[PDB]
Amino acid sequence: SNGGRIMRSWETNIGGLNWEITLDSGSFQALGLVGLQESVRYIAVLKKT
Amino acid sequence: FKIEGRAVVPGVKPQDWISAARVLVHVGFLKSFVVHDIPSGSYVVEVVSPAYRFDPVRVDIKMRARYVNYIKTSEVVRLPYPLQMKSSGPPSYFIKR
Repeated sequence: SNGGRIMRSWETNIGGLNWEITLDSGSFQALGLVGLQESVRYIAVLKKT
Repeated sequence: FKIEGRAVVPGVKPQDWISAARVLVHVGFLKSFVVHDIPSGSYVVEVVSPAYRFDPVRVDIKMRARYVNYIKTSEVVRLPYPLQMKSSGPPSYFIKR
């Protein structure tokens, strides 16, 4: 949310948030979900800079 | 800047009512309680609930929340640290005969 700035994760069961953070200033060109060889440990963000 | 908080109920196993909290003053949500990315000043926060009561708190952010009384701007009752609220049972909106 907020033009790339804020990131949240929820639980999908009760509505119970588990963690929120904030990012730098950008435009949020795109988002992806990366895994290295057999798991999905990481997520990726691209904000035009 | 930001606002850390705990919001607890005595024995009511919090998680359920986390589905209906939205803290106002800037809006935040529950896990515990955090409000990111605000400026510094004299803000009065409260923990909204439709089936519970929570007394507001007047932060004057370095963090110090003293009291809300609305009559005498200059007053210090030095509440220690963040937004303990005591969950004063269910509010009585119903009236007997």
